[PDB]
Amino acid sequence: GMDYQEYQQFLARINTARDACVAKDIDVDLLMARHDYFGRELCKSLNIEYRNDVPFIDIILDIRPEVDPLTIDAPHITPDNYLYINNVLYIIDYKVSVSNESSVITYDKYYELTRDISDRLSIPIEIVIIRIDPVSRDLHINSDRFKELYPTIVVDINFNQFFDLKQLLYEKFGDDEEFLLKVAHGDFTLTAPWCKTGCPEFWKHPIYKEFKMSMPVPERRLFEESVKFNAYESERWNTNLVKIREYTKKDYSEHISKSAKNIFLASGFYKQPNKNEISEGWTLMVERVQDQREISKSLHDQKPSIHFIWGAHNPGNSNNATFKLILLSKSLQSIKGISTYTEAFKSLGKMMDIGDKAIEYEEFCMSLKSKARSSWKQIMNKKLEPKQINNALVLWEQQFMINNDLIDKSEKLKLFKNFCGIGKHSKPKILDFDDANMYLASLTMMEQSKKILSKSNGLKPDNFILNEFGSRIKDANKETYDNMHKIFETGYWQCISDFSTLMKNILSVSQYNRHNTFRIAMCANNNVFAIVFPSAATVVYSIIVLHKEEENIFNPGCLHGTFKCMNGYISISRAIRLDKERCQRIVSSPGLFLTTCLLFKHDNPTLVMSDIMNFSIYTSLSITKSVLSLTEPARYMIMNSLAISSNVKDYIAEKFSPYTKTLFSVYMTRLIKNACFDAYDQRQRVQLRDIYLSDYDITQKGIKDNRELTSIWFPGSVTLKEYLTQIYLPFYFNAKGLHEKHHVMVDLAKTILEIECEQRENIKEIWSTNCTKQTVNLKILIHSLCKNLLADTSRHNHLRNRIENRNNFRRSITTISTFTSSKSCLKIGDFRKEKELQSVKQKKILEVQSRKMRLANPMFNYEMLRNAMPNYTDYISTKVFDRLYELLDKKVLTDKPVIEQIMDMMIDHKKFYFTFFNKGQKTSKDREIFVGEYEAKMCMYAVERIAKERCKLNPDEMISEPGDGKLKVLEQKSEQEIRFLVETTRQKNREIDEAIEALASNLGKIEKLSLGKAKGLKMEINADMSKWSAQDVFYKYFWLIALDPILYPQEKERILYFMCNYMDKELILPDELLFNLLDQKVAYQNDIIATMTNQLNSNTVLIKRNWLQGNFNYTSSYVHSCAMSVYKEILKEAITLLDGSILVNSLVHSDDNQTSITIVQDKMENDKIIDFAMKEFERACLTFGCQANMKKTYVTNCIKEFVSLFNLYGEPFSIYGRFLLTSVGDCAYIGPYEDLASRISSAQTAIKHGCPPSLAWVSIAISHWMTSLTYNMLPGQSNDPIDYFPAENRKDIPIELNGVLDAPLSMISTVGLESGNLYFLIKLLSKYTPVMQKRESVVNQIAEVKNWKVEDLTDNEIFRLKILRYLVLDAGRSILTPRKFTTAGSLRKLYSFSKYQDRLSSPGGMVELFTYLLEKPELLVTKGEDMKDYMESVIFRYNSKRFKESLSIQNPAQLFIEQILFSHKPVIDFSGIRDKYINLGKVTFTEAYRLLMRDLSSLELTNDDIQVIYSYIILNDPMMITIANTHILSIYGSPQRRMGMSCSTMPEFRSPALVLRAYSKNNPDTEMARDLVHLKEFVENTNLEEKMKVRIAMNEAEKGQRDIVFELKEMTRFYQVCYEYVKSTEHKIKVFILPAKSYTTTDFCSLMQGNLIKDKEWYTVHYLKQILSGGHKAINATSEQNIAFECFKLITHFADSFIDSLSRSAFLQLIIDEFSYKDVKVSKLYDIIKNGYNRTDFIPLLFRTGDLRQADLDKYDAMKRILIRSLDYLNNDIFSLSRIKVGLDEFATIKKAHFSKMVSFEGPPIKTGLLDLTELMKSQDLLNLNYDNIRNSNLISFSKLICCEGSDNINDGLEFLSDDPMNFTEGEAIHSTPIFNIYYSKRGERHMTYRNAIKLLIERETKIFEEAFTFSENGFISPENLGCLEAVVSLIKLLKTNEWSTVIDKCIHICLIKNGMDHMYHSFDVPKCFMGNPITRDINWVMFREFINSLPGTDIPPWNVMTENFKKKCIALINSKFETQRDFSEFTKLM
RNA sequence: GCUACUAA
Ligand SMILES: [Zn+2]
Repeated sequence: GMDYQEYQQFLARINTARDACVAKDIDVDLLMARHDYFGRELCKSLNIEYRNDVPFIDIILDIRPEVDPLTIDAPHITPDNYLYINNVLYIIDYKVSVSNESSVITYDKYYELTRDISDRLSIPIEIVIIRIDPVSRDLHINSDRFKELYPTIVVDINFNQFFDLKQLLYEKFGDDEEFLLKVAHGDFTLTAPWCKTGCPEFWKHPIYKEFKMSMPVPERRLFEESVKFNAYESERWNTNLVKIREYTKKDYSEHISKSAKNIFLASGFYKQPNKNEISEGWTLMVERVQDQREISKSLHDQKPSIHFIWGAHNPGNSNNATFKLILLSKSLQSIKGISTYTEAFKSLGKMMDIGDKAIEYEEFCMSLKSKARSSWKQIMNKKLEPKQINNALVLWEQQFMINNDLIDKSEKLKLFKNFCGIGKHSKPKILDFDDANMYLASLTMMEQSKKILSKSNGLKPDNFILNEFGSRIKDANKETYDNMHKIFETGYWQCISDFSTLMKNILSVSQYNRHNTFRIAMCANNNVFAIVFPSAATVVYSIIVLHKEEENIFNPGCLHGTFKCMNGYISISRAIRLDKERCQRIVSSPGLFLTTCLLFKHDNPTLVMSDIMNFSIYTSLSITKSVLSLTEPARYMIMNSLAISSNVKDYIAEKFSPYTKTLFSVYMTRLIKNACFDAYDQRQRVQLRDIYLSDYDITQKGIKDNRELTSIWFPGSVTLKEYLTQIYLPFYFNAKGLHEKHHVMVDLAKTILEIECEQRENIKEIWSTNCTKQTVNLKILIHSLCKNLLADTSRHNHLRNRIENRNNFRRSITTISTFTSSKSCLKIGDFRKEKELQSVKQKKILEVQSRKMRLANPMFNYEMLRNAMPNYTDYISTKVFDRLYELLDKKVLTDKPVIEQIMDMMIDHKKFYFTFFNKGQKTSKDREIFVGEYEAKMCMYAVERIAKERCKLNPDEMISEPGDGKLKVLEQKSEQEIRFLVETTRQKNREIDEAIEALASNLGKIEKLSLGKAKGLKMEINADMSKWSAQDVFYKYFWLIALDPILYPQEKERILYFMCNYMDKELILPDELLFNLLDQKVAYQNDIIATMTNQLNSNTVLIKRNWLQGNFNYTSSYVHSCAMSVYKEILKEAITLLDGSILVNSLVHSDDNQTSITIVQDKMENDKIIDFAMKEFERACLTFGCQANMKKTYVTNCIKEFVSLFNLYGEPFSIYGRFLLTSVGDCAYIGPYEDLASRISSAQTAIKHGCPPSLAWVSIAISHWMTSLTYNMLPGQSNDPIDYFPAENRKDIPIELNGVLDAPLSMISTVGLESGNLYFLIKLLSKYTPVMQKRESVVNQIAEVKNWKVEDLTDNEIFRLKILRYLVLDAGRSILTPRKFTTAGSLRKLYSFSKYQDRLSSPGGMVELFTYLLEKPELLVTKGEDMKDYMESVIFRYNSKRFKESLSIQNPAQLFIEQILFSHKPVIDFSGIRDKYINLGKVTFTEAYRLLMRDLSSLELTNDDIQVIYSYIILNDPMMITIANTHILSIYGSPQRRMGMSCSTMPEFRSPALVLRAYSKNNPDTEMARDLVHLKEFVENTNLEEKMKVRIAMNEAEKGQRDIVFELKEMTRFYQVCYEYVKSTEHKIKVFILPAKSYTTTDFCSLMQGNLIKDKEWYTVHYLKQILSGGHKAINATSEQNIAFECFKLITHFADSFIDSLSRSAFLQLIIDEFSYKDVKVSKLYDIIKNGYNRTDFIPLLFRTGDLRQADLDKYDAMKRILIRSLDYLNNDIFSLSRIKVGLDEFATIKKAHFSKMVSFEGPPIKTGLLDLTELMKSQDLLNLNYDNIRNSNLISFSKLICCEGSDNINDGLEFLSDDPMNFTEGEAIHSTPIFNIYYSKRGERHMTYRNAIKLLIERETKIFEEAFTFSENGFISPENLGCLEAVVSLIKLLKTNEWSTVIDKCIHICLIKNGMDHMYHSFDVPKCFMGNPITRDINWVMFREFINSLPGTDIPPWNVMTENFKKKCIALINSKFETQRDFSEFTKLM
């Protein structure tokens, strides 16, 4: 990026400097260094000459020197650069800054002065100031004339390297306040106050009394003093803040020492995990569980592991519906024996008989299905009636009627009372997992499963996934394709998939399942069936299977019993009562399952594939809560047990509680138990990779991947990365929303009331010194607040200004999202009236639904609560957008500034109320959400937001960093430590290491000195705080508001009052919880809920110290940061004692914490400091009121846990798996494209977090599978659109119609779904383009499109383009989307929806809205900027029936079934499809394909229509421009192993609602005026201004009068398509893990491309031309130049690196003339360099050719006193093209380029004795700049570099190679606790030249070739063998020159030239033996043939296989020559 | 609950 020379000198100046005024100048010099750097590279980007601080009076003299500068008055300014074209002078003053505030100042200053001579000379002078952003990198130019000149400018600039120097300078001097004084943009500017008057009540409040009670009396007054302090009044802002700092400095200075001095007190005794410590924990766990749960040893109490019973399919019987129905009927009737429900199952088969009348079932059912398939809506009013067939009364296809005559009254009861459990109505029941005869039973269940499921399907291993994605999986990694087959083949896959396909059909049936009906559900298996019994939503089902022989059935613990029938055996499973939410997951279980297996097995050959799948079905299908209780606690139980410092005992003895209800759970528990002990013995089995560090980051970082560790869930060995996956991944198998709300509300309530009681009874004291639970070290707090509050205001002065802007404090409440959102909200008051009326309605609807059930199968309160509970404070649920509307209409909210309204609300609202609703997430331990009043939301907003922008300043806080941005931060901080550790070790041990190499004589004396030295120590505290919210003093936060400098006194009074009320805040127990406790039935022994509510009197309990979970994150997080800031100071004083160095780095995120400590020792042992660090860690937490959970907290020597994002020893790594398990049931079930959109987004996310392409593609397959399974769009399904459309396969069917996503992953990762459309257009620009222009930019290939011929194209090719233009372009672009008939639902709670009723009811008032909205069309798309505007927007919104539904929650489970059932019904309205073709009702999916073709065939494809596609898609979006370029200019290079992974940021490829108001009326309300100009162009170029008006203007003559509906609906479309153009998208933080650091776009592109090709090897990427094009106005000049630079940089270095010094000019001269780099002649590139204005870059090149003149030297010398003859003399002994002396010791620079580019050279061969330097250029292996790599290289690699034309003495011929020394890589151990070797590049000695390397290679490798090709006991001598050699090398020329043969020839050649036998080799033709007659050149193939067989061969590596293949090839080939398949008639003609 | 008619 930047120059290396200036970096080194600026780094040294930071250490050299001591005083702040010296450090000041280093910051000033760094600005100019960046200033010129931007200018140097931009001048080449614009092709102009570079200049610096050139006077304006001289700039005119270049244009017109006839008038002298004295008489003509020119403005005396100092511009940077100038240009004169088109009779206009353009003045340049480039500058790099974040804001244009510094640019407009210099703009108007220049514009004013330049006008003095602008009218004097009558030549207009334009000011062109170019500014670039130093982080986001965006170009900003003010000149409009300059915009039209340069359409696109190349800006791949690097500031990343500049900020590295800034970090160093603001580290040493950043602590000193003398340096902070010098950096200022106003010193300190405090903005306008948010309030006018203070708060008197705050000083009176009893909580403020209680605050000062505990506090000491000097502190009491200080708090008074601090609040009343105004920062704007006193001379400086830090008057008070420093004053209170200096008071507490007595106790602080002492307490910092106190903690630090404990380093000597410590011992080598810390909570370390050990086999016994784990064992002890388990035993106390057993005791706990055996009390807390009812332990059972009986095998009848178990629950099903899986809720399914699979049995082998029967191919002998027919696979057809009607047949199976009767088959199961007779089968069920035929059941023989006696049980409980035997005669019940018997009659059920009897009630589904058809027999003779099989054909009547085929018709009757098809009529009913056809009746429903006609209508969009369901068939209402008409009564469904059954038809008597044999004994059964069929109601629908596979639906029957329960006939009360066919079953006994007693036998009907048995089935429903006992078996189905309809009418059945104290510890939990669990299985003893410590019983070996229970663990046995559990193991035998697995042994049983493996015995049956391992057996193959025997059916074709070809399903949609493999059929359509197999190709794209296989090419990524062939292993995974096979792995997939291995699964699909095995009964495992058929078992799950048939349960999936069966459940889909169980749900589909269960929807219309009545109370007098039992339904039958069949699957792809013709033995497996299911019976769905009447449900009293709840699905009641049994799996009924007809397995072959007895016990050829899989029972996981689900089966009721097997039964013998009259033909075979039939088994019926226990009645399962599951919920649709659970069942859904079972349907998507195969996708979950495949991923599980593939992820585990991936690239690990030691694992048993049949054992992975054996475990996987029991996970992917496990829907019980038994499993979650294992999967979650395991993650910590393993990691704790393999960490260094960690408390396992306590975690296993308290936090671990198995709920082993099922039988898999028992087996899985013991898998975990065992895995805990294996960890302890593997702690030291972890190794640390050899770190190849050579300045600016490291490649080959992180942990060593060694397969020495042991797996957890199955047998085999595993890698660390894989071990971690096996540890953490299990938890993501867990299922969401399993927690029954009835139980959650109780346990959530109980906990809050338990911890509040704790505080009420036990915790009384607030502050303390000894450090105790819920206590803060008040003196230490106040100081550490003061110190940080200073540094978080000194580093940014406008801090109060930044808060106002970024959080919209000044603007009206109606603008901020958090307030105008559709989130849940709590309303307080009295609703006893409507709450009673809303309840009794449902209590009647209860009886309504019961009355109807009494007729068919006779099986069978809010008033009470209010009457019973006296002190019941009444509340209600509402919406956040609705509350705002309510508070405005009743006028308490206004257009007053939101903060100004907040301040008043803090003092107005005095009592705060909060309610909780459960999340019920995948975790077994349930999480609560506290949601209270809207009034509260406003208060917390300010307090939290003020802390937000404060927290952002501190780099330690990470809640500030949105998205997965933390991952890179982990890395950047880990790398800083790995570097520091090395740097510091080399700085101390250098004195000792010198003596070691000196003596190494006797080695017995060396060990004495090698012991007594410095010792490295790294450690990471992977923390997790205990009860961050509940067990935390809220009183401490009062001080943060008090001490605050950027808060006014009248604000400070008001903030603290609200917080004073947030102590007397009440928790409302929601009614649903109170209803559970309403019906007593004997109360709880010790009822905590009743205790706190006084035997249930009030529904409110007061919560004090427990500030509610998530309400004060940032606030608490700043105090956390302040706490860890102390921990730093503690250790940093402790390590100065021992005399060494320490680097502590703390990452803070509310409750999740990570703190990395790196120490270089001298005195005491490493293990002492380990215990010391942990002591002060808890101390640091507890001195601030927070307590650290030592249970979950673990410490490693590498690993970093932080928010579950993991960084290893530099190498960042997340659990790629967790995101692949999302693409299964994560969608809103809207449409085929709409579903896939989010399912592929989940796959895109995996790639970010370092996922292999092979597995990435799997998710893409699964996603498609589920997507197509939802709407019956799979191959062979109903809506299968391959026959309906013209196409070969689903790759060619548009993804809008649902097909497959045919694109490269490197595109899908970037854009996705749209990629599939983009690839179909790039395919064309690689088919329908000529030989010229195709190799050039994409832009050029788009110009040729309008010169194509339409007739050339094919049916499919035409088909895409027609939809792509007439449909896709304008309409998340979908065409097919099913519409529903859903109802609005109950919207009574809403106030705002009532005001729509009143405006709809009263006549005229409706139209009045729409007529008002037409004069303000800004309020159709965006919400109002003012009260009325926002309010009336809310009412209009209700117009949409979709927005009315949006505020109601539909179950995705129910939504899923509704898209299956409504697929054969008319759902897609064609009206909205045909409208576009023209500019009936709903249409069925099948008909939608037909009716699309009837319209499509009519449309016309032109040479223009196609050119609109290539404009609107490619040429419009600068991103799509580059993506297409990257895939056309792509040149994939060297395949390499993924050694070093690094984090990389996604690059850039680039007023809202107020602008649209200035479009409605052209007058705005200055910068916003300029924004409308480009908006005018957008609407005029597309011409959508007229197109919209014409569409309305001709509709009023179509309809008749004035339709207000069309007046708006068409006007809204016009404003919504504006929104996307006007309101710009925020470039959110996206981090991709790549094989190296991506600085700029091009770098990112190359590394991204190469990461998503193969799994085993990543590839480095090249490009012919620049890929970064900006549009279709910008059509090469800037793409050419850089090629010339690359070329000559490459050549000069290749020449001075490898070619002999003596003959380097000749080489260059030969290369320049007859050669070409990247299809451009090197001469033309040289001419481009010579005609350029940066010749100073290529001084040594120009001198060597004789194209260097004095002007260049004079310029070069002026950039950073010379003569030509001086150079001519000086460089008489320096022979290099990359370097010439331009002084006494100053050499010239050529700037080295990478050597992976030399392949892009194409010229005639240059032969040098024997070597062909062209082939050395074209070589891959022999281009490394490492001596050892080339010395220890293969002869196969070198054998390409030989021609020799009969040379001699190989030693002589190698004279044309560099006899200059090469660079070797040396490595050394670092002497850390995690001991690793650093490897770096040295310069070797002298005898390490390129020649000697080649020679040593030749010698070593030829010796091995000789002994392999002896074929006798002689050698490479003895003509008896030379004859054999001649024979073997003869055939090689008379056969076929493939690739294997030629190598042998050239190797033999080499070997014979070496031995001095190259005076005959060239005169070696076929011997006399083989040649019958010498003259008559006849060949005896038979002889030759038998000669090849008669060759013995050798088995020495590496030639053993080489020779073997050669022989076979040559034999086969020879035999081929003979074998000529002649025509049968041919010979019959000749003779 | 969603639907169709009757009734206050
Ligand atoms: Zn030769």
